[PDB]
Amino acid sequence: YNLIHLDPRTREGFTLLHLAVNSNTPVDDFHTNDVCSFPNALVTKLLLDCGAEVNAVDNEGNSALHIIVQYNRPISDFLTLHSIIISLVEAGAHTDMTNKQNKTPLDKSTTGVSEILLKTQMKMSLKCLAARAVRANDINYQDQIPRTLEEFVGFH
Amino acid sequence: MYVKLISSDGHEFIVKREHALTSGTIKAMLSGPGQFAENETNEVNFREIPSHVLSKVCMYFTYKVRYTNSSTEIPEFPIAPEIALELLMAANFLDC
Amino acid sequence: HIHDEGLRATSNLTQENMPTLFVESVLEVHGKFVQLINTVLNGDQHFMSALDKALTSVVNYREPKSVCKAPELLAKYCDNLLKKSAKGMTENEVEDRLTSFITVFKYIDDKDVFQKFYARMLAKRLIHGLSMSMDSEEAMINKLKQACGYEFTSKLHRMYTDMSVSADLNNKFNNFIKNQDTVIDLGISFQIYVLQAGAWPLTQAPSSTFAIPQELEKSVQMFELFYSQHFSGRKLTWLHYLCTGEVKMNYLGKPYVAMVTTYQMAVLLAFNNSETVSYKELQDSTQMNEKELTKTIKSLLDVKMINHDSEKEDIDAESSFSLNMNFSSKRTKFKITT
Amino acid sequence: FEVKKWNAVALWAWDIVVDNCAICRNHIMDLCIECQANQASATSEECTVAWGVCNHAFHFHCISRWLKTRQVCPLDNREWEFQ
Amino acid sequence: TSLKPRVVDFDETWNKLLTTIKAVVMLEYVERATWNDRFSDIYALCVAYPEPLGERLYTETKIFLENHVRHLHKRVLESEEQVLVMYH
Ligand SMILES: [Zn+2]
Ligand SMILES: [Zn+2]
Ligand SMILES: [Zn+2]
Repeated sequence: YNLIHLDPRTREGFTLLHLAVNSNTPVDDFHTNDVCSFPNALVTKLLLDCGAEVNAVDNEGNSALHIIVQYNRPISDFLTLHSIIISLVEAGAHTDMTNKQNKTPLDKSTTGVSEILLKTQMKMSLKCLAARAVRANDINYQDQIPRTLEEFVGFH
Repeated sequence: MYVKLISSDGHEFIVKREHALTSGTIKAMLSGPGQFAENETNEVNFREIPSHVLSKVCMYFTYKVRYTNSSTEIPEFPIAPEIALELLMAANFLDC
Repeated sequence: HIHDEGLRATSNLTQENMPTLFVESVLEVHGKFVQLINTVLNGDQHFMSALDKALTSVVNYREPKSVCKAPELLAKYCDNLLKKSAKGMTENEVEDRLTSFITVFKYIDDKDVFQKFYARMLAKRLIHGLSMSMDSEEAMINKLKQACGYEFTSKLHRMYTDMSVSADLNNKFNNFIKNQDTVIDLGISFQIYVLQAGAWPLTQAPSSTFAIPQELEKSVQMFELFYSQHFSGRKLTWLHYLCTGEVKMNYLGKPYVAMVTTYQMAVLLAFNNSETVSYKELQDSTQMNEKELTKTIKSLLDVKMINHDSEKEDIDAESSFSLNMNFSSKRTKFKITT
Repeated sequence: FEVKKWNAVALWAWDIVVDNCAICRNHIMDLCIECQANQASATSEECTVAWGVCNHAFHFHCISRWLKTRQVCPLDNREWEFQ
Repeated sequence: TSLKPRVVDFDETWNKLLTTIKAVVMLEYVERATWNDRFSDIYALCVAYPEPLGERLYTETKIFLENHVRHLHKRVLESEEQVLVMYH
């Protein structure tokens, strides 16, 4: 919890949660490959229990949910994909969060398993549909909505 | 089983009660000293939501109840450009 | 224990420099017991809350059938730190001794009384020039804003802002005097400390009533025109008793200057036309109440610039005085304090 | 024995009892909240007082920022026009 | 009136809100119109212009709670042998 509140940031903007769910996080050639294999369900769950910023955004734009859904092994270790997906979603994750390239996590999936597994967790909301409609047609929302909605519109 | 959502203009949008409780505040507005367990009116007075956007909220309620578990290429919700940014804060107030 | 420790550290003080002793004693107790809690009791939250509660019961320790001395003592401690004096402290020293002071201040639990007392002392230190550093006043005002809410230091910060923006007002007034139709004669050097009513604790209460002297009515008129043209919709009421002016006594030897209040200044006007002036002969021009006139006359008789022609030195209906031509002062800058 | 230097002190009120920028909830004669921050860049004079026809007082920055989207006076919901 | 951020005076809305939250924590009777009108007051405070008063609303509610349960604690402790039925 102390380290999470320190809020570390890798040169690519990867927070502590982004690395725990990314399969691109390197593990050194020693015996750590036998145990410390990423993404890990237990590591992500422990980070979320310690108040990790689930909606943290790197400089690329990907949230903690865009990074996982690009996982290239969705079947052999489907347990540690499903566990991280549900752990993210039930804590604070915004399933419809739009990165800097206008990509929904469903768009940046490249996998049917992750796409439909996330769709099973996507609680549709009128707030998200209205945010998408506001962003798509570029309505000037400055100071005409609550401030928390302004960053919410920025999310979509 | 029919909650009556009044609007800022008096447009009483009577909707199915199970449909309306998909929103948090309408679930909360009927919870507590607003229950009125007599199935007579069960009315809700939105003194800050215009009728034209409360109607879209009610269409959203019906749309969500219908297409919750389907996910079989659900049709896109028609939000007019002018009524957005009113629907946005309406759904902020009436959460989901 | 901490409670009793406070009663063995702050209740034993006997007058003297109590403002610098009460706060220092409470700070010493706090520093001893927060060091002990942090290094022995692991800095536990419950024990820190116990420390804060005990010191809350210690700082504003109310003697039965009496008001707590904590707010006035803390206000006087801040006054003594901020007021310029020969104590030799520097800006760093008074900045440190006020940052540590806030630890005592948070336990007052009677913040309104401290606000009233601090406003009363800040008014004096800003009007009479007793402030050591204006930046120090700003720092102390800002520290109380960080301790408790802005509504606490609303009037205080407004008083500080009023006293800060006075040179600019005087410069604008001089510019208006220069660029106002003909060259208005500046027979006086008129610097004004304009203040916001409601902010400052000063109350005019003009039941005493006063009449401005003739040589000052022109300045009143030109400043009224300046403050009605440059600024709009502002009732400028005149706070007479705090106005002071200097006079050099060229009537006798020209030895010194005689800085004196306006109420006592209006005494000298009638004495300027004729040396012998009676009580009502003085009063017809000032047109003030009997109490303030008697007080000013008594203060001037202590100054003894005017000598009582009547043998009865006590103030009565006649009460005719004159200029004491034999009176002289040791210094060349004979300021009359109140 | 004549007056040559004078110090004078005079109070002043606003001729209308107003005691807070209702937008900012700090006093109008104080700096606005927007100018409360970046006080080094602010000159402490730009925080002028703006008066409407409704005899309500706010800082110029505050009522200007409020007027960029809402054309109505913040306190009483009627149209706003400067003095 | 709409749902846009508007200028809200906390010291008056809270007083209009305290009379409801004080009567809903004691299970007194508050009319349905007032209860439905309060949901706008928390909303108005939480999106107030130009600084949301969610911190002020939460702090004042916490202060009221600690000044209400402590009032209940004195009453329960006031009764000597009935502290169980006064607690319940
Ligand atoms: Zn303002
Ligand atoms: Zn400003
Ligand atoms: Zn107005």
